[PDB]
Amino acid sequence: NTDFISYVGDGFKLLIPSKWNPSKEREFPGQVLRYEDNFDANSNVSVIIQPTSKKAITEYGSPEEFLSQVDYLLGKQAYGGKTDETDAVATANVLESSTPVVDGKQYYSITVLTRTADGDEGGKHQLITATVSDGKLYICKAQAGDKRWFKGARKGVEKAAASFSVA
Repeated sequence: NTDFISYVGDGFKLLIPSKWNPSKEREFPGQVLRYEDNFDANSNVSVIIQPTSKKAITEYGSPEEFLSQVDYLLGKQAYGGKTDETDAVATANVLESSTPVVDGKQYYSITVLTRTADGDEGGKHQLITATVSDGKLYICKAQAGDKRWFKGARKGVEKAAASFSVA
């Protein structure tokens, strides 16, 4: 494919926008992959693998309950407490979620919009595909900031997360 490359990792595969390149940056425990846009590193895709005692992704609860448990993925947060400050995520809204079964395996698909507190109202769409297989939790997160999301990056970001498949 001209628009995407096929990436096969340790027990998973996905499509990645073909103009993106690998990054050594690792934000999350168990992160095994990062690819990003050369021009805007906020357009990126990450894969995380961790041990779990769960047998299926649905044992984490609903997609929102799952997100609650893995919201470290969204980055540092701010909770708007009483005051007398950083670029932390201040809002996080699930726009869409679903629980597709594909080739016999159950996935969660979650679309999250995050924004920082004040500042430039820098928003990100963070798209999560997650599943459990062979005693491990597999998470793929693709994202773009507002500037790229509305200037051509959307199709590729959505495809990256949607294409995530675990053997």
